[PDB]
Amino acid sequence: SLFGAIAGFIENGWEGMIDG
Repeated sequence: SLFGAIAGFIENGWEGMIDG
């Protein structure tokens, strides 16, 4: 899903971007 394309990026790349 588009939500998948959102959240599934976050499910790795989130933690380098928390301070956003």
